[PDB]
Amino acid sequence: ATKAVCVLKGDGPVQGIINFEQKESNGPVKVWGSIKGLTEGLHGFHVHEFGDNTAGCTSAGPHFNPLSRKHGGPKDEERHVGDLGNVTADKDAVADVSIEDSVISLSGDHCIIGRTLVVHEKADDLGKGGNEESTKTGNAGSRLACGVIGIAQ
Amino acid sequence: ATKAVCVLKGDGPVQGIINFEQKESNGPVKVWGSIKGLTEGLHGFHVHEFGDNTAGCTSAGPHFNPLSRKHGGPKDEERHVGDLGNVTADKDAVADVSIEDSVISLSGDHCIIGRTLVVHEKADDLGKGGNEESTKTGNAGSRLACGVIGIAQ
Ligand SMILES: [Zn+2]
Ligand SMILES: [Zn+2]
Ligand SMILES: [Zn+2]
Repeated sequence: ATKAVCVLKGDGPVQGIINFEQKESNGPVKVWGSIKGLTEGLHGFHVHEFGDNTAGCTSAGPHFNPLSRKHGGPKDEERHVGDLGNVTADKDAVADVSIEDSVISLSGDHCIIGRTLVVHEKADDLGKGGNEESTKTGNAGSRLACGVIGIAQ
Repeated sequence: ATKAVCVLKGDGPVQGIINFEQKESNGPVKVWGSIKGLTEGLHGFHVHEFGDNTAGCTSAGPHFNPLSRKHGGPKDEERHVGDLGNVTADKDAVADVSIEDSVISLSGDHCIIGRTLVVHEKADDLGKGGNEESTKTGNAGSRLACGVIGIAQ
């Protein structure tokens, strides 16, 4: 089994730890952990292309999209590899993250190791929004916290 | 070419940006950038195995050592893949980093993407120090700053 880990940090109150586990090379990736300091509601949750934090989360670039697809939700065929949908925060400002995804990987051309995980200001509309930006970013707003996805023990 | 980047952060502030560039997978990696907030003298400079900064630089584990070798300097045949020797800080507290290395890579089994770059408290004795610790850590002492090595544009 392969494992990875990401420490989310930013300029404000948002911080988290996210774990990745892939039992088999061809298999789904379990994503789990916790994020604190979030407003109640949905927050866009994406793997962005670059593991570049030189200028904070802006340097991470666009959604990781090795197959040149449009933006969607994790359960859509038409999605970026990086499209992990939304995490949900309650009034406690905590999002408990528990995802299984078949499109990201910890090896090969879908590999997310060395790329950046970002949690966003607003909801990702999963490409179903009423504008052009829906099909590109999902209108999830600014980047609250991010980290480079690293190889774990 | 393949490129990677690492933001070093630690108490001080010890703060640096280190760039990696590899023209070809069978070629050397150029490593360059700047680190500020260091004491004058040599500081051990290593790639550690895990890109895990969960509990700070300690979570990164030992020197990256995929070939099960002993610790050495970058010029030694007998070294860990992660053994990049020392960076030198002047009285200005700045280390200007300019390294070329044939053993690290940005792809394959010696790939350092998703691992942690660490700058150390003391000099790495390059395995010539003559105690047991020399052949394992190089006696470079505590971890001042670290970051996960990410894929760059
Ligand atoms: Zn995003
Ligand atoms: Zn997307
Ligand atoms: Zn070593």
